[PDB]
Amino acid sequence: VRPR
Amino acid sequence: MLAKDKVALLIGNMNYREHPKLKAPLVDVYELTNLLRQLDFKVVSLLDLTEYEMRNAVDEFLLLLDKGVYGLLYYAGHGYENFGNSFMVPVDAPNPYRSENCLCVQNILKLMQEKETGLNVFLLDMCRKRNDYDDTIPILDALKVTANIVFGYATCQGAEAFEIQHSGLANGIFMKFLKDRLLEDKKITVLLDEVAEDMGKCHLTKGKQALEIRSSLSEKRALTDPIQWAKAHELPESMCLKFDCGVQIQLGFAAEFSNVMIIYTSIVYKPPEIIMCDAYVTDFPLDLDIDPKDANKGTPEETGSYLVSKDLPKHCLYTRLSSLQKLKEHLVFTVCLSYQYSGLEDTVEDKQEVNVGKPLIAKL
Repeated sequence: VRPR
Repeated sequence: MLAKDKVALLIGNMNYREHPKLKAPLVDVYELTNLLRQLDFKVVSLLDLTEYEMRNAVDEFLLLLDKGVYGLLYYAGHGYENFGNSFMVPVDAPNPYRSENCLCVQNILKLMQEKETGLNVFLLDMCRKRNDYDDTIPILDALKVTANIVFGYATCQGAEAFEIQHSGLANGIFMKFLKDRLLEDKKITVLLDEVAEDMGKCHLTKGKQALEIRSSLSEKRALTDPIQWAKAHELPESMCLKFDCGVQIQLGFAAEFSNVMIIYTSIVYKPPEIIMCDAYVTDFPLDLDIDPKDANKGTPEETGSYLVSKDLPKHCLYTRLSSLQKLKEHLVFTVCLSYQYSGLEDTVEDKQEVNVGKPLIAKL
């Protein structure tokens, strides 16, 4: 749910 | 297959100044570090590096590499990919940013090949979307055919790599699956192929993140192969400070990353004639930017440390010193002591400077  | 030595640089960027902050790189780096140490790698693990610090660290890594040596780079944090070149983005990158603010993985690879490494492994835990602001078109020299290069990308070109929002100490998706395969005694390509299939079962990321493997490794080399930091991981020794009034204070030091150290203090002796005494640390070098509201906590957890109460002595006060690579001079701080004598009314205050030099990566 959180991109890099 | 044999290694002459096995060396790894792991970098995890989280505290971005101008970009969305990340959380899991901390745990991902910590856990990969320990797994690699089980496989007999010399590991340098570093968190929250600026562009200048990332290049310094790669330079140090490259020094450790020589003919036949296995070298492995793991990077967890923001990244992008333009025109076949992958870039790692440092925590001080401007917004927008471009290739000049970042490290190009292909440059690192080229430098490693010149050391005649026996194996080059890149595990890139980062997004691989294009950077529209970066219109540099720098063609690098064609790499030599050394048939010993393996890339494991957390995601595919033009896709994102993920970690789980609000998930405490959970790994990013790549490490979540890599962690359960890394110790297998199998050619590194086969190992990664297995991780790819494990990830293909992760419901959360299907259609958005899949491992990509690229390899020209033509020998059956593995991270487990037999081998047939030195000045980079020096920790100050525990010390027992005796104050004038007789109180003695134990000061201990623990490494959490190559650039993060935990100090903890406890009263080891309080003379009978003293009724109460507290000891705390203060006046750390300004470079380390320690906030005193974050120091001298009753638990390692309260300092933002990955370390928990069971990996460190109990009943101390703990202080987290991150960013040790910024330490220009000597790590000098003050151990303060407050105490009171039986029968007296005045709170007495003594202090003592302590100098432990340049610990861990600060050593340069």
